[PDB]
Amino acid sequence: AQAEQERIRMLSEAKSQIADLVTLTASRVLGAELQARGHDALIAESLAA
Amino acid sequence: AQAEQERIRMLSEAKSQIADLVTLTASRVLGAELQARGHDALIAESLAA
Amino acid sequence: SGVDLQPRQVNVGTVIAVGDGVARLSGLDQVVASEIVEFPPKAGRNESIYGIALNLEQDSVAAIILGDDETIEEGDMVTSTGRVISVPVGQGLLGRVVNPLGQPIDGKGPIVYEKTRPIERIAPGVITRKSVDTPVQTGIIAIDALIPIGRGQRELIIGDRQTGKTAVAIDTILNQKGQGMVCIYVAIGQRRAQVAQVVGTLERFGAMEYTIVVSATASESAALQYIAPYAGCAMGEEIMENGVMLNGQLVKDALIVYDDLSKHAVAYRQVSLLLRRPPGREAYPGDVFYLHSRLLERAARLNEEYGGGSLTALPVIETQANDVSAYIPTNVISITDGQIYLESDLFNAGQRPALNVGISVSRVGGAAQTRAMRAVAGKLKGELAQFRDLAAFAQFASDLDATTKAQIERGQRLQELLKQPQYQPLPVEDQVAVLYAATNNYLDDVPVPLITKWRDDFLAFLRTAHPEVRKLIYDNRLDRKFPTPEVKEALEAAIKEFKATSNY
Amino acid sequence: GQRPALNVGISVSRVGGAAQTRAMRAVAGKLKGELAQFRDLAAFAQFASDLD
Amino acid sequence: AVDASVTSAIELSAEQKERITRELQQRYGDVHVTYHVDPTLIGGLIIRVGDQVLDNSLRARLSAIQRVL
Amino acid sequence: MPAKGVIQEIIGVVIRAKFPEDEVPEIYNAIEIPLGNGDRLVCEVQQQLGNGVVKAVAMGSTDGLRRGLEVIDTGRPIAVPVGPATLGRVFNVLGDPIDGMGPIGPEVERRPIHRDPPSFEEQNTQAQIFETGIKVIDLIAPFTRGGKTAIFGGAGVGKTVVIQELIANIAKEQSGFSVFAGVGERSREGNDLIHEMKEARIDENTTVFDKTVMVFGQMNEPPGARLRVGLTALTMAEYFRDEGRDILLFIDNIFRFVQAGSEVSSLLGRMPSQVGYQPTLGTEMGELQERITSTKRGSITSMQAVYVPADDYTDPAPATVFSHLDATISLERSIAERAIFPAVDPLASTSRILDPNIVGEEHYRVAQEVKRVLQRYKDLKDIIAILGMEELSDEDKLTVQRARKIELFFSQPFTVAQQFTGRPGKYVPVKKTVESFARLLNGEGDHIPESFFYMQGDFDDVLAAYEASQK
Amino acid sequence: PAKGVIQEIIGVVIRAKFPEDEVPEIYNAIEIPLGNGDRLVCEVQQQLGNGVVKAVAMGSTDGLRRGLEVIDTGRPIAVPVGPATLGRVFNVLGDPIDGMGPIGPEVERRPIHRDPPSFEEQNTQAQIFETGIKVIDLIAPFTRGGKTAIFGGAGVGKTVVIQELIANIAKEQSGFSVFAGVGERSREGNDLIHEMKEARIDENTTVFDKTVMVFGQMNEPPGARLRVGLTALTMAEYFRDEGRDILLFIDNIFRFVQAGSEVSSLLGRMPSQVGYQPTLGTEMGELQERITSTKRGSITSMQAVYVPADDYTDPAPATVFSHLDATISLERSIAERAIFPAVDPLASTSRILDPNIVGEEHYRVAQEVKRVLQRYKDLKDIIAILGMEELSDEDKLTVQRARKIELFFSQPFTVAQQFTGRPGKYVPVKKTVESFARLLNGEGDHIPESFFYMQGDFDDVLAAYEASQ
Ligand SMILES: Nc1ncnc2c1ncn2[C@@H]1O[C@H](COP(=O)(O)OP(=O)(O)OP(=O)(O)O)[C@@H](O)[C@H]1O
Ligand SMILES: Nc1ncnc2c1ncn2[C@@H]1O[C@H](COP(=O)(O)OP(=O)(O)O)[C@@H](O)[C@H]1O
Ligand SMILES: Nc1ncnc2c1ncn2[C@@H]1O[C@H](COP(=O)(O)OP(=O)(O)O)[C@@H](O)[C@H]1O
Ligand SMILES: [Mg+2]
Ligand SMILES: [Mg+2]
Ligand SMILES: [Mg+2]
Repeated sequence: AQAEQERIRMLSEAKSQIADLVTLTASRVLGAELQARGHDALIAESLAA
Repeated sequence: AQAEQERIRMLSEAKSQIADLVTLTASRVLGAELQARGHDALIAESLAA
Repeated sequence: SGVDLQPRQVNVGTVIAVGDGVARLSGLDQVVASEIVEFPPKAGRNESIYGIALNLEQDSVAAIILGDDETIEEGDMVTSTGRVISVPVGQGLLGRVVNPLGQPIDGKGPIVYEKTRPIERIAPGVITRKSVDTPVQTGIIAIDALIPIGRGQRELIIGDRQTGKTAVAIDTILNQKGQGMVCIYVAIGQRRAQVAQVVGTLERFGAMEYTIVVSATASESAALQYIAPYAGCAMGEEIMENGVMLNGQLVKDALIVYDDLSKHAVAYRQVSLLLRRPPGREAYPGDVFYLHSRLLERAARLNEEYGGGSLTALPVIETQANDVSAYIPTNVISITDGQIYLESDLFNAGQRPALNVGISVSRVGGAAQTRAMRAVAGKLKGELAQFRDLAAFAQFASDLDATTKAQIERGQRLQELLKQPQYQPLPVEDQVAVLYAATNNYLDDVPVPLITKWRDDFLAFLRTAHPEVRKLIYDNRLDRKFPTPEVKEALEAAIKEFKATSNY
Repeated sequence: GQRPALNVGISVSRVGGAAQTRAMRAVAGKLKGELAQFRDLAAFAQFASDLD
Repeated sequence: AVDASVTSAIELSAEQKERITRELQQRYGDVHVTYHVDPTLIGGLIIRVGDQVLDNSLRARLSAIQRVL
Repeated sequence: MPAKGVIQEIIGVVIRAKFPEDEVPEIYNAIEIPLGNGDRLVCEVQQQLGNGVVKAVAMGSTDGLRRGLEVIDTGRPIAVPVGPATLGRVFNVLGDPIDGMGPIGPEVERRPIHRDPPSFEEQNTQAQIFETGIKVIDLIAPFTRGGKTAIFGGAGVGKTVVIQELIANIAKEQSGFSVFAGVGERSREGNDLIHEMKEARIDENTTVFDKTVMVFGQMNEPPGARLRVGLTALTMAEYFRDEGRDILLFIDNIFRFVQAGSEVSSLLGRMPSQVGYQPTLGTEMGELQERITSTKRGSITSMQAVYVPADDYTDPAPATVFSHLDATISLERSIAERAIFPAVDPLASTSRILDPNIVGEEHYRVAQEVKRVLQRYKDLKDIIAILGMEELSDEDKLTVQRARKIELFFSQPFTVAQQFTGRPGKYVPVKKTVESFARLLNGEGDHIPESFFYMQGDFDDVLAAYEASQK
Repeated sequence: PAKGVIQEIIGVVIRAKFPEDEVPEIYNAIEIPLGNGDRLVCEVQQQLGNGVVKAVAMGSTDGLRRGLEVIDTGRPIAVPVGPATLGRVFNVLGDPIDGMGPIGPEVERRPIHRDPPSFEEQNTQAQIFETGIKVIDLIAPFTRGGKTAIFGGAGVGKTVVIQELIANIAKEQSGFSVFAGVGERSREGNDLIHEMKEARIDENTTVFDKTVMVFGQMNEPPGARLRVGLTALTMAEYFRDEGRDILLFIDNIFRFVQAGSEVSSLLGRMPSQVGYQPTLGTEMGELQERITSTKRGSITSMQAVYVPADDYTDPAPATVFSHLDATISLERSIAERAIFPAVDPLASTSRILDPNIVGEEHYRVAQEVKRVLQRYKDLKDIIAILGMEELSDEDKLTVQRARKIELFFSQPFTVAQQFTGRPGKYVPVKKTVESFARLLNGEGDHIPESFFYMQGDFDDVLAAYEASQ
């Protein structure tokens, strides 16, 4: 039963590391997009506050 | 051995790691534009590994 | 990604002085007196370290840091999130070891939950509560017979550094297997290896099917140890108010064990002294009695209007050289509805549970006992009191008379009856059967240095020859006149048969 | 009257035992042993020749 | 006023600087504003007026680690 | 609203608030902090620090407060309701009803917490015995009318049960009302087990609860609330005193009042005194106790429970109250464990009113002789521990038998003890108990064994039990 | 980098001002050039304001003025870790002090301030660790990979027990050992421990050849004593993390606590209890939680704890008590009675003293010995004034057995041949259990008490009694 619990823990760790390894899948893409798609003057208008 | 399969599945970028990250970046950074004024080269070079 | 244009004007301040887990936050106006300050991630740091804005001085906010303060530097920005400290509560906390912030630390995965309860709240009230009636069967015959604990009772376990306080608490937690009670074990200041050993003990006997562990180890910050018992108390409040499914029934009864409120008071004293608050006795802050009482008045027994649930508190206090007259021991003794005194002198003298029945008190009393235990425990308590009285003439005065020698010897047999091995709880039917055997002169022939063995073998007899007697006793343990002729027979008969077949 | 009131029972020397003249240690091992015997027999020095 | 600051990720020229300071007519007209280059914001804007911060940065929109993390 | 200030500092349960310099609140004034829920937090001023800044004790959580919050001064100290509207209700330190009943209306009189005690010339020196329903309390340490009486014991000896039993007895068998001050009241002892135990019918449709007032300064309250709850109950009882009625006041614990004072003084930054206690311990205790006096108009007569840790009577909490007592009832755990649940030790239980000129010559003679025979038995029980009673005795058998019979006869079943035992309660008049002990003292009880004296009323009940057994 | 200026010098606490954008971190290390080419490596503890930090000297700081420049290293105190640290003697800063050359730059440097192992890493596996000492192996058995401590006063044998443990177990380790001499007095340490560790040979390699030694001795200022334990723990954690078993001996943890107390007094913190730091519990947790054995590797810790005066209620030993798997208490009364392994059996406990872990007979024998000694302790007041004659026959037998047990716990040590003129004696745990079972059974009742003093197992007592005959 403890081995089954440890297997479930390893599955949860893999699920968490899927997002942890998705740090490079999102951060670099967002940086490149902000360098290219955002370009300059992409500050919108903070009229609400 | 079970975690090896999950790692191999997560190793694919566009299958389950790059598409979701690209969609989230499109939804958050701008008004739901996957490319907008760029991000074409970063679609396949997001992981850069 | 779910952002609503992000227009929130969060109030911010700057760290002007960070010391020993305490940071001065400079201008952080409109902050509530116990908010969570965020410390947003910065260069070289990808995580947020939360703090508790305790000291709201003029033009200064002194906040204790719930984590490592080494990464917090002077000039760092802090944002005053409007939320007070809250922890996840519900069904998903069962079987999980979490830190006082609710984050899981056993590595088994994220906590599944939908409700967050604040760790700080007012006690259930005045018209909310009800008289304590349902017993908490600890499985220890001495406690369950002489210092009973009921559902909704604050029973202190006070003792020396190594006397069995954690053992008593763990045995009590283990005994609530099919009793329909959710146990919570808050580890305050304990070493992480000891908490791991406690969790392993609970897993060995299957107690983690219904147990939540909220541990703040010694290496963690004093801020985490300070909110360590209030978290977990929130979980017990949610269990006693909303209920939780367990073995197919909606359990609304909780048993919370603060394994060190002495260490909790030490952590709060460290917090107060680092905040430069005025000291009191033994350098403790003035509001250290207000602290524990605020924690311990939340253990209630609600009436049927408010759910009928209950939260049972088992504070644990470690005294130095059996000095129960210190500040924190006197505070917790005054707050609690009963005390369990454990002595190292009794522990070394063979009395393994180390119950000091003479000074241990249960203010609930017979209301926290089954009617069978009430019937079979009054004579036991009276005889033990007589033995404690005239035990002075027992070491070297040997002549005495027939009456004094008989009372001394009966007290010795009853004291030997109360000795229990660790991790071997006794069911209430077994306890009342053994106490009926002892109190009705059925043990007057078997010598003293076999009594415990006798008890064990008798229970084995009742577990093999006559299980129906145990079932009969357990079925009618609640009637006012417990020793009915149906139950008095087949129990006296069982005792006589066992005494006949077994030479003792 | 024991003016050099050395409490031989509790006075110790953690080092310096090796830093002793071999003559002194050779003639003082027996002295220390017999002083220990005398201290052991101090409690028994209350009997009217019951131990001889 | 003295604590008012505007912080983006990209470096600013005078035109967008004065355009940003024009927007702050909501608080005190032409408020005393300091700018910081801070290239780690990954786009967006941070506006600190007095003791209040509007964090419109895309890093804040991504909330650092993704909610899935 | 005389003045409105702002909160400057929030340190635990201590609030520093800045007020206009010409409208600073007074020393014991009450200041209300309005919260965003329709309720308010009432703090009590304690000091005036410099120019318009006041330090106040919170009397509340202060977990919802921020700096700069509006604070409305009330101009006067905490005002609590007085009158028949408070009768049959449960209050807190602020006078707000904490029971399920509706809030007290604005037509009732509200009196300030802090009031000067009666003057020297108003003291009624005429000592009068207050009839309690307890045999041992009547005989050994009689209850003085208009005086202050204390109960001392460890934990679980029976102080709270005794207090609520006097409430029930003096409300049922007498017309005297009662006011209860749960200082540091445990939420199990106060929220239950006293409300339910005061649902005992008086005559047909009125319970003891309906004729009593309760003010619970609970344990989870901040130290200021537990400090001023006693004065709140005193203010509530002083209305009934001023009406000419002889009012009864039960302070359920004294050492918790001392602890609350010590915590309040430590939190305020005052210099510690003695073993870390407050410098104003004697003054605070005097301010509480001196309002409980017998005046020409009425009389507040009080019983105050005191818990001595272990056997230490030299701690500041029992030492500061000894000067204010007219009688002490010393509860013992040894007597309690001997199933004598009213575990009063007849020895070491004194009273100033136990004088032949006050309680009568017969009462004094009976009490003194009972104490003498019990003192003799205190040595004779040791003597007979090894040398059996039948072996040798020069009138020692008779005096041992009489002493055992009277120490069992001191035990009395309580009305509020039906939950613990099931035996119905008994009330004995002060005349009947002294008459019964006089009858039992010289013969007339030597033939009845020491089993019919266990839980009885007067000697007539013991007899009726004996000839009921011999049928 | 980030050059600042010294503002104040109070004791070993140096308050230095830095530029606003270059303030050192909380546990960052800052060097004062001090002249002559040798620096003083202070360690920051607090940040006070606009670039103002407070640091602990880690050195003499007795001849440096205000206004001196301070160079921020930008990183905490880094000490070398690896096989290069085996057979070497180090400082608080990781600088070798022996005659050997300096540690090369290729050796990995690790910060001395690391997070303790998490909850998932903890290893609860426990088994008997035989030491050869009767009272230790019977009453408070050692745990392999578990934390044990030897409390004691001043003149009791703490260092002698540590030396005997090293002489008994460090020749067979299957791993490495680390010795942290925190306030060790430098005579009974490197002058003696290092000399005896180079004399013990393990398969043509000395014990010292597989031992790291880090010495924050008593002569050092409070900062060196305050961080030397963490330095030694950082050096031991490398061998633990790579799977090697570690035998960790830290001598006088109380010296660590006292150094922390002196620093806190100089740091302006408000004291708690008897002049101790407010952060005593957190400091104890920071040092002690890094000592725990994990799943990757095991550390078998054996700490010594000094007790001020003889007060076991002092905050420092009291904080140590809850961090242990086995506790040994040394009493001055037993030591003055010449029972030099002066372990109090009633005040010494162990976690693995369980019939499932150590054995049914071992548990029964230990519990009966403790029960007999507790009965003796209860009857001490009777014996003191009335004498032995008033007791009952069973009580007389119990007291005689207890006196024989008290004398029998004394054992001659290999490192204690100078004090007692007897050869060192090693007694296995099985022989200890059998001998005490025979003593409790009734054998040896005819033997006088003096034949149980400084012996091995029961066979040695029998042989001595037959020789006397
Ligand atoms: N009934 C018992 N029978 C046998 N051994 C017991 C019993 N109760 C406790 N022990 C012993 O107590 C130890 C367990 O720790 P214990 O429960 O005494 O801790 P504690 O009193 O809470 O204090 P701390 O955690 O500070 O050491 C073990 O050595 C165990 O053998
Ligand atoms: N008159 C009585 N009859 C039976 N039991 C009593 C009586 N008085 C006290 N007790 C016992 O004492 C307990 C209540 O004690 P309590 O008065 O609350 O303690 P304290 O004196 O510390 O306030 C009850 O559980 C009950 O068992
Ligand atoms: N096993 C032993 N045999 C003989 N003498 C001992 C033993 N242990 C300690 N001693 C005595 O104790 C002294 C050493 O005490 P030590 O352990 O150095 O004190 P500390 O506790 O300060 O380290 C020695 O002088 C020695 O006489
Ligand atoms: Mg414990
Ligand atoms: Mg009470
Ligand atoms: Mg030493």
